[PDB]
Amino acid sequence: IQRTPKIQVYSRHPAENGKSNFLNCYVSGFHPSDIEVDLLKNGERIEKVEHSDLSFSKDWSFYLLYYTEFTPTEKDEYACRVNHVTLSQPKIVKWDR
Amino acid sequence: NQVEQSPQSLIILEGKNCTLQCNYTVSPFSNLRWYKQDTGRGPVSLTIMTFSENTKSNGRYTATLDADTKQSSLHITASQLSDSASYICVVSDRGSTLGRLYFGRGTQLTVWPDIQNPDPAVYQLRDSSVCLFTDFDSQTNVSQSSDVYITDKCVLDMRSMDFKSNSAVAWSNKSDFACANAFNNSIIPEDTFFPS
Amino acid sequence: RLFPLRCLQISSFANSSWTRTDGLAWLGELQTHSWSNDSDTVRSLKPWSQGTFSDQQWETLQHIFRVYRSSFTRDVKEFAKMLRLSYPLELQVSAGCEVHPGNASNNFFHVAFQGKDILSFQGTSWEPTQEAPLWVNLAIQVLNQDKWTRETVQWLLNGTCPQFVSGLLESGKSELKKQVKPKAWLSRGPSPGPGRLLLVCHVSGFYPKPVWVKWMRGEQEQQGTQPGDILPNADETWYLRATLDVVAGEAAGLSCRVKHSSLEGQDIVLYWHHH
Amino acid sequence: ADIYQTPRYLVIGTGKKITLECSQTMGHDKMYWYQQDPGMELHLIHYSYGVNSTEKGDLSSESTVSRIRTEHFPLTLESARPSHTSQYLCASSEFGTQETQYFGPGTRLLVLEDLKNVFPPEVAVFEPSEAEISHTQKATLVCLATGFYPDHVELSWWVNGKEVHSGVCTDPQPLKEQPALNDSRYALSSRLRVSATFWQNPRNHFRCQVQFYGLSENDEWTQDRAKPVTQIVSAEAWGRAD
Repeated sequence: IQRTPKIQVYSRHPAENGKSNFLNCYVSGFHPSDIEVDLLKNGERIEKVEHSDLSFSKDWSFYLLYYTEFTPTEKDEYACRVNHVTLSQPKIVKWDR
Repeated sequence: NQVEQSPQSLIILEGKNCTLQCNYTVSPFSNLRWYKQDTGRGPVSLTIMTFSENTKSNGRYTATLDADTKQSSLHITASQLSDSASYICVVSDRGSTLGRLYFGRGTQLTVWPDIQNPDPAVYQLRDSSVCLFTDFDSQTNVSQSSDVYITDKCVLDMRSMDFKSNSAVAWSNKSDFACANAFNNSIIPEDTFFPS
Repeated sequence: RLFPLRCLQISSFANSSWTRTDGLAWLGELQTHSWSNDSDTVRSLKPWSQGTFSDQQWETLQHIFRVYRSSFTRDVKEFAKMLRLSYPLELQVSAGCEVHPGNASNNFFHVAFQGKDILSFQGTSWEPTQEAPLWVNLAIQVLNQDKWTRETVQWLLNGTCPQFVSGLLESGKSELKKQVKPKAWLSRGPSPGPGRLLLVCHVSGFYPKPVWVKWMRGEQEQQGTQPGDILPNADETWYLRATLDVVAGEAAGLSCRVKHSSLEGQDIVLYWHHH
Repeated sequence: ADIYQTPRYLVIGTGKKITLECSQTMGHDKMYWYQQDPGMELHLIHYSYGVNSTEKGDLSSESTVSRIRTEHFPLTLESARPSHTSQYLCASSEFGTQETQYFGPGTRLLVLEDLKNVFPPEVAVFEPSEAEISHTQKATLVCLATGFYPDHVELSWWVNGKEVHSGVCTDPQPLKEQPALNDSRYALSSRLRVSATFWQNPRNHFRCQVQFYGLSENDEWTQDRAKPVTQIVSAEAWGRAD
């Protein structure tokens, strides 16, 4: 428990309601390597999330990218929930369009 | 056991050469060594070698490693009675103290004397009841017996006159036990001296 | 342009029974290999990842790695006993080289314990980090006993790495030069006032990584530009986000100058507002 | 500067407490404890990297070690057992281009149900045969330890106050006086061979000495015969003119 994860949510293309897009959640600058990361449709966990390989930066801290393919509506709220030994309650960041 | 040795045991005459064998499956292999363990004592390291070696020497002892086939061998030259011992082959799996060592079961070597002037005889000794068989080449073998006790043969070295001899002892609590009859259960040379 | 090979290792021991070692390699910004705990071979990630090496050369190499991973693991568990360290442990290595024009090259091999530097390879030997703990000096002593490992690490860095990175450069030639144009647009975020506005200039989908974005008043560089982190896309392009805290409306009207490499000069400049 | 173990041999009752001492006056950091059942390879029971590190090899032994000074690494059995009977070997190692291992003289441990039948030796010396003196011009002397248990003994010859090695033979192993019995007694023989002169000259003194490893002042001896304790039993003879 040395460094606390920095979470940022974004998307590949300028979102236009009802078009096929990619949702990107990027977790960086954390330590140790044990981490657990979820992408949320409304409040429930998305099941077809795939991630990149765990890597680290020059200062020795870790970072990975989680992403899933989706289609936005005005209806839905989208989020990224991250769990780590440096925070006592899971942090949830909202997707701001 | 990932370390195997051969032969199990062997017997040589003094002044002769001999060769012993060690085979291993250890991986990673880093280094291998030969240990001489005299009877009742502690092992004494003779040679240690790596693949960066192919050959080592330490007096009359020379070891040679073949890392490809996973085999070492130990050559003793112009053997001596003091060579009789158990030789143990040990292999290490790291080139630091951070590694396991694997121990072979060891080969038993027995070196007998080259008696050139045999003079076989069985004498009686007194205390205030003991028979002594002595001076016989290593072709002879002494064997046990019920209320008579007979000891194995044993080499003796008078270092001053460069003279070596073999000897066995028999004694008995019994009444009529006599030297002419003592060593009858052993195959003694048919020219032995039975005095009085 | 310069393309260092970087081989990363991530080793994690929770107790003395549960442990994993995962690796990966980057040529420049592109990731070219990966190697997880459960697989006993090294996964290639580009058709040209084997560089110029033969299929038998590439094999004796994978073999060296295979023997290292397993041996590294036992040795750590065993240092733990000798140095009196308590689990969990976290070790990272970062080793590689960088081939320079006119046949030369430099290289490196640094390791880190619980996220701080502890040692590295220099010339012929292991060396401690400036300010590493006391115990580190014992580890170094024990590591330097192993003459064969030292010469292997040396052969690999001074000799094998440079030869491999040379091949990769002419075999992954056309991918290392590929250029991808970005698409940009402007929007308005949450208020930092009242009564002031937040200006956001998105720039998505460019490649390679090196880029340049600022907020402009014509030819005048309006510092107070807050450029975000250059973020990754799954398709190996990048995404930037440059902000400006401003009083409405001074501007409107303002500009965002995007200076990427393709765009061979005719870059994109956008004006407030068009959304 | 060497490496040492005490005691050479040890006989002890079951259930009691054994401590094998090992000592090292070289500089070495690493040490090991081996256990060598007869005819078998050296098995590793404990090792230590240095002061305060004490690890085990193998998942079995009930022995414990401690390392608080570099020079001492003593082995301990909390309650003895027949199963503990073995030879125990202690060793260290160094670097300054390859590792090298140095072994100690070891300890012979025998554990019994009760040492009610431990017995010291009875030594006798036997005088050279006349026929032997005339026929060969040499003279053989026979020493004879008999009736002792266990087979934990060291024999030696002393000529005119001083210990000798040349011309000596001793049984490598002692022979069972009543074989096919578990609690049987032992015997042991030794020779000494000298010149025709050396024996006949009557100012020459020949002494045979046997070191027995028996009981300590802490084992509870209750019996009409004398406590069978560690000791030296000896017998001697004088040069004989005619």
